[PDB]
Amino acid sequence: DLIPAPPLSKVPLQQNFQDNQFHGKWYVVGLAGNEVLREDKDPMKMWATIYELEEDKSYNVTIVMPLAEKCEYLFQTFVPGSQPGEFTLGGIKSGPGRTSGLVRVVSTNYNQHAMVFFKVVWQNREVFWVTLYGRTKELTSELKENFIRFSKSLGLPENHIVFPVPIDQCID
Amino acid sequence: DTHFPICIFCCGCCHRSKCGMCCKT
Ligand SMILES: [Cl-]
Repeated sequence: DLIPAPPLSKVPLQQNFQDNQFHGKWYVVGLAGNEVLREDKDPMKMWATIYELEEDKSYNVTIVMPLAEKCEYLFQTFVPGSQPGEFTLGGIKSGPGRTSGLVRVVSTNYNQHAMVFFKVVWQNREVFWVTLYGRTKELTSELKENFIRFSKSLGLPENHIVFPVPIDQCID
Repeated sequence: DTHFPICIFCCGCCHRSKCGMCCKT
């Protein structure tokens, strides 16, 4: 059953966001979403997101995912949005029949962790997820518990909160 | 004329509990 996207007031932006310190590779240490469940029959494997900062302050983004038979590489463009640390996908704005996305860097210290909020307008509904990013594949219990509390504050129950399994293939 | 599919990266959307490209149909 449907969990609505939270109001943007509940999704803070990191203060004094430094786009040139947020660049580089991040591992998805945690993932929570309104359409993501923990799947014990096929537990999510760790994946990675690489942020390349461009001269115009967009990010060219590479997503690296481990599939059974290959490494998958997907590509996005995060274009500067309405606030520092907010981006839209491919520069496409919110519109009443239209596929679009939003990105918000909620919290980060740049050299260890981040939490990032993502939302898309998909088939006339809002789909959202939060990544707990690490510069390494492991983070402290404390940071994971903070991610759990933030995820819950957005209305996500516990079985919508996932910790992808650390692996070496594809993401190194 | 050329067909230009509208696709985005999503965790969810066309596939619950999976992250990948979803294209609007
Ligand atoms: Cl495609």
